[PDB]
This record gives sequence, structure tokens and C-alpha cells, in this order.
Amino acid sequence: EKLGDICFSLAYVPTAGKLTVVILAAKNLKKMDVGGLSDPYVKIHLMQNGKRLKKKKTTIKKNTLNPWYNESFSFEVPFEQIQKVQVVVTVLDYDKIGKNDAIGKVFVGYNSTGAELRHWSDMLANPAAPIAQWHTLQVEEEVDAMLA
Repeated sequence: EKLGDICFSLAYVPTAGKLTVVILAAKNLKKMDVGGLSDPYVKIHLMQNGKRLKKKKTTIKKNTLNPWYNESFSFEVPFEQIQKVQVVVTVLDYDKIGKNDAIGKVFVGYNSTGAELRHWSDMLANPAAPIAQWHTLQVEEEVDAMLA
């Protein structure tokens, strides 16, 4: 089933070790609520060798399957470690009095493939520039097995 798509930009400044992720938007998200929509927010994790180094999250948008965020996050990653980390992006539904269930997730960086690997490589090909791309969300369990 189609889970939706996430747009984000990546920028990396190797001399400063500064990685900036901008969560731009999502589109066509799986609906998660009785009212036919979702209340989506996005989590970013910086991972290295299966350990969480840093966690960030966006604000929560209400009643929408097509949120616009334009929210920026900064990470410190030394240049000698840049090909060892993963940036994992998860879209979840917020339910204040229930559970927050994941809609789907993707990751870029170490062991990534296809357009995710190309997005990461294009970040490194264009130092300090914010390269944006749309990515298809994948089933949470399946991505978790790739990250393990």
C-alpha cells in the first residue's frame, strides 16, 4: 500500500562538520484517524552503527495528509565520519490521548540505496548547498531491518 512521500533537503559543510536537514513537506500520507486524515509530525534520527546519536522532531500539523513544514535541524558530524552515519526520517501520526503510530520512514547515508543514496551523494557533490528531493515512505519494520 502507498504510505505517502516526504520532501527534505540536505546540506553539509565538511570543514565545519555541519549537517543541516530541512523537512520541507509530505504528500499523500496514509490516513490514520477516524476522521479520514492524520495529525502528522516528522522525527529525524542521526544514527551510527545502530546507535542513536541525536533525535529531532518537527511541530505537529493537524488534520492533513499533505503537510507543509519548512523546519530546519542541525547536526554535528565530523567529515571523517560522514560516510558512517545514517539520517533516518519517520512520519508519524500524533494522537494526544492514544499512541503515536508511524506512517512510514526512509533513510539516507550509510547503506542507503537508489534515490536516497543519490541524494546523499549529491549533498557531498555540492558542499554547503541544500539539495532537496522527494522520497517514497517505506514500511517501518522493513526499514528497521535494513538499519540493523
